[PDB]
Amino acid sequence: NAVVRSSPGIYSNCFSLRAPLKPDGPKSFTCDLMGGGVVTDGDTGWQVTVRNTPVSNLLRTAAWKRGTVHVQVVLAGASVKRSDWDSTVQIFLRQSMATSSYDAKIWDICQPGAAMLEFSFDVVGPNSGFEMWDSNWASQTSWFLEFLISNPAQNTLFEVNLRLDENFSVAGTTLMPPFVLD
Amino acid sequence: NAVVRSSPGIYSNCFSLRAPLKPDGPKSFTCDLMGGGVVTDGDTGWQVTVRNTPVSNLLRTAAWKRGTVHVQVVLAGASVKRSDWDSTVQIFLRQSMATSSYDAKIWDICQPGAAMLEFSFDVVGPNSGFEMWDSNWASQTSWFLEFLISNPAQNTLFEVNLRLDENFSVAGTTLMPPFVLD
Amino acid sequence: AIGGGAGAKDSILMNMTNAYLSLWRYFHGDLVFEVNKMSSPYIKSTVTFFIGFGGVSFQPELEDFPNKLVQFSEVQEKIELKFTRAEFLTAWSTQVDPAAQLANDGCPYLYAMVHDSTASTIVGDFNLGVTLTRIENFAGIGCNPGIQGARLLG
Amino acid sequence: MDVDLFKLSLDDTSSVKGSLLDTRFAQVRVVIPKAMAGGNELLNSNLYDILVVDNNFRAAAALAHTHIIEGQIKCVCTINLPENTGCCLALCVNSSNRGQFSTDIYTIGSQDRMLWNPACSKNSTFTFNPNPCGTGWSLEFLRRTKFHISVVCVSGWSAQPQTDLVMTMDFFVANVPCVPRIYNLGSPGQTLWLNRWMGKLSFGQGVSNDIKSMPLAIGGGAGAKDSILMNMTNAYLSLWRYFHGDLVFEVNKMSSPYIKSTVTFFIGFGGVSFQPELEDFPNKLVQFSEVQEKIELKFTRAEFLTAWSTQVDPAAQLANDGCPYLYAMVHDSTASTIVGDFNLGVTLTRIENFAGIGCNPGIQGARLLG
Amino acid sequence: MDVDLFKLSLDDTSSVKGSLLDTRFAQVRVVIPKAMAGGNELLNSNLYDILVVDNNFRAAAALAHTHIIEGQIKCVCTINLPENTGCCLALCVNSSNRGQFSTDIYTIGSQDRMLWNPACSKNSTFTFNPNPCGTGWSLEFLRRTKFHISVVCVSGWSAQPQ
Repeated sequence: NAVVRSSPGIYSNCFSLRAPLKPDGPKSFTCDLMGGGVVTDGDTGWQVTVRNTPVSNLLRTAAWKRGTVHVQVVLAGASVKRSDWDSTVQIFLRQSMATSSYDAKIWDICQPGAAMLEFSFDVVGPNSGFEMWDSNWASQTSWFLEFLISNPAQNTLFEVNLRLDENFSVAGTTLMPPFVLD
Repeated sequence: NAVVRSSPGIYSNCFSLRAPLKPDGPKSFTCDLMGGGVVTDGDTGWQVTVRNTPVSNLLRTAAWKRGTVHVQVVLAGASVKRSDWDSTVQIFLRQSMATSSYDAKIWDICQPGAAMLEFSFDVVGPNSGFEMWDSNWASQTSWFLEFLISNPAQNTLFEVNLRLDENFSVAGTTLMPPFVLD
Repeated sequence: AIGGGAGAKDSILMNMTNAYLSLWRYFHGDLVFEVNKMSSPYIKSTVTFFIGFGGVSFQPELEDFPNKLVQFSEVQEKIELKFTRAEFLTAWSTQVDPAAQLANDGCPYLYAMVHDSTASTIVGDFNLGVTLTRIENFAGIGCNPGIQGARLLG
Repeated sequence: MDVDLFKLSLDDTSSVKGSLLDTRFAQVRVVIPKAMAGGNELLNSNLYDILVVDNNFRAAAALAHTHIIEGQIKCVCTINLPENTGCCLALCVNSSNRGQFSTDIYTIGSQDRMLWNPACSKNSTFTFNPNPCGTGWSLEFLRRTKFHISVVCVSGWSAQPQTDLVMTMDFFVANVPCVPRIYNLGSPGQTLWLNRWMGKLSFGQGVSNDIKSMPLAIGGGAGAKDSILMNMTNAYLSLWRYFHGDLVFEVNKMSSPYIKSTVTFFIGFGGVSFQPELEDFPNKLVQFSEVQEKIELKFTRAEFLTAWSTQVDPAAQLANDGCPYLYAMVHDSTASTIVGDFNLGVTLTRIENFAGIGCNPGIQGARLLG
Repeated sequence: MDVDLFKLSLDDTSSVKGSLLDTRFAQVRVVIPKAMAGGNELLNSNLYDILVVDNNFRAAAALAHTHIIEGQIKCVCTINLPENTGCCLALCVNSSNRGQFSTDIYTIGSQDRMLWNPACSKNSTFTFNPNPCGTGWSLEFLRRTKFHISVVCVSGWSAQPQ
């Protein structure tokens, strides 16, 4: 195997999810990378925490955003033998959760034990390149990351990390409820 | 598989750890990359040695440090079959060991037999970019590397190597007890 | 150490300026504060503002620091005072863990002490509002991984 | 009468300056015992721990309530002794401090040091910068960064005095601006300040054939009983594999001035056995007077053919060592009337024209000094 | 290293001078009671008896160890009150003092006096010379010549404060 080398920046952990203990079939969830919301398509038992890192606080409490965002996704599994791994993860980077829309990026990985991937996108908008979250002004939308799990009894932990680029810019303030600590 | 190519520098081995012979569950430890200290969260049986390489001697016996540090971590395992490997290693690059802080970088790897990874960080500070170790002057802190092992009966040896960049700088001297040879 | 937001009952309060400031690890510059009078003008006091460290216990020989004496008139409502960056030796951390002790905090403080007593005929109190408006000559150093929690205001 | 208090001059952020009477802030006296040996410490404490204890001078509160001071600290130690005795005192300052450190002369005498003999000098002064990476300091900075100071004895009494003495010193704020001294790793300068303690040379009386040697493979630190001693200059030098330049040594006299000798210093190789025809190398003759205390001698880089290794394994033989040595031999006998020995202290201060070659993987261990 | 200690600048006989932060040497606060009348004294003591008690400022030891000071003493009193009340405070200084003297406004308010009403002025300052027959003074001079100071109330409250 080759060496494990990642991006030379510093990534703040925003979302942290944990699958339920006793599942039955495939599970799925969705994370809002610009609004700070997680919707898990299923029942309870999902342990979902949204951290209070400064990148997540800046992406929540700002109105107009413009620039490149780097995402790093880390999938962690349980302690099972390498000859019995049968879990596959499908990742969809989308711009809306409506059925009429289309996925912007598609990944499909199956790595035993633990896996790591990374990508980046651009938040551009209609104002001067600036985009507000889910506004009805120019029918703007957010960025969504959807995860589909084939065997949730093998991979359990899901970590999403973010890092803003050096061309990022923000303007305006958005009033929000106070963030519950964890 | 692809070829195994690493960084073109020369890396000095600073820390060398060995797991105990008969474990029970998950084990964990933490290495201080700037102060030269290792704390193993558990009982005895851990064989921990801190080498007297010139990079470690310079990082210990200097007060004000500034520049880029390259780290290379090498994990070695025992002689077990490839169809029975079930050990996963989680690595956290942090800046403090307090519970209120957050991890700066997260890795999670599961490679049978032996694994190698590498990264780098920047020691910057408040003085003129210079940072002293664990001072109460500007509430400065060190850099910590935390290892969490899922199955310590498979991977045993842990080697941390360091290499200073060409933009590194030091100033001032720090009095310390004499270093015990090994 | 104004980064991280403001404290609340198992909660934090944020805005985009504090979130933008909390990206760096250290910051340095000369600070510009505005002091507003929020009480009746029949309640008068003289307040000395200075820059200190740690936790002091009101020594009377504390005005040996370069301090600013603020004494409001009746028509005077808001006063701008600027602490230059010759009062700060090095940069200091944007964020400090709130579970730390007073001796384990290296960031500077802004101290306000009454020079004389508070004199009035009504039964009110003397209220002031401090607002750090801008930071000139701003220099940000490093990158903040983040510290969970914030201290209470007032 | 009503004046505006906001227009008063209560915002003077200027540093303390003036004469030496208006700039002193601390004065500390230390007890030198009657019967002391070589190596024991007389004082070791943080500077804040002795700068605020019963020191109320003209610039004390002005120093305690100033945020930025832009002058280097000048220290003047005054202790005098007659010429029929002798010792050696070293005042060393450091930037930080850890738990249960070592009080060796090699460890503490790296950053800022003043080493003198009171039997030859009436008083000794030196200036230092508390912030090596900046151009300013404060009292809270010295409180928080744990700035250390230590007065140690590196060579005891040749003849004991009548009673135990007291050496006083007083700290000032000199009219010298603070400059930074930064050791860069990638692009080092043409002059590398080391101040490395090479060792102490003790020539006895009535000894015919004695010759001392000091290895120039100075990297790796100093040896100790299953231990090594380090500082940041030797750790910075031990990064390269080979080094080359012209060396500048300082020789101090640590004995009484009634013990006289003539010492020839030269550069050699391997292990010699005191041949009398050894002065055919270009050598320097050092002969101290009574007022003469310290002499600087510079070996130019025409004495060195190529570069040599910074670090040599201490388990190797004398024939298997290729680094040059510094040899000191007595030209004549050691003549005195007291029963003491002739002591010298060699310190490699700086290496001009410094050229570093390669990268050192490291060699565990170091040789003993003296 | 050997320097001559006789050529050092340890003989500076210059007076204290600079800004107002570098020239303050004493700061004394006095308690004005809630219900006071006209004529009672609030403070009467020698200047040395209050200038050396717990006053450690930037020019305190420099004033205590200077033989000749060639500057006049500037005093700034700061007390403010709203316009629905009023009194009158007098700070008077004298050159000497005898046994069991009188604390009348007519007696003490002759040499140097600052008389003001705090309901109309935010702060009041005045300058005086401790040596009326010379051009210099010192702290030992004020200690030995029994230089007196007194703050008295010459007109009480029109309306009492809280």
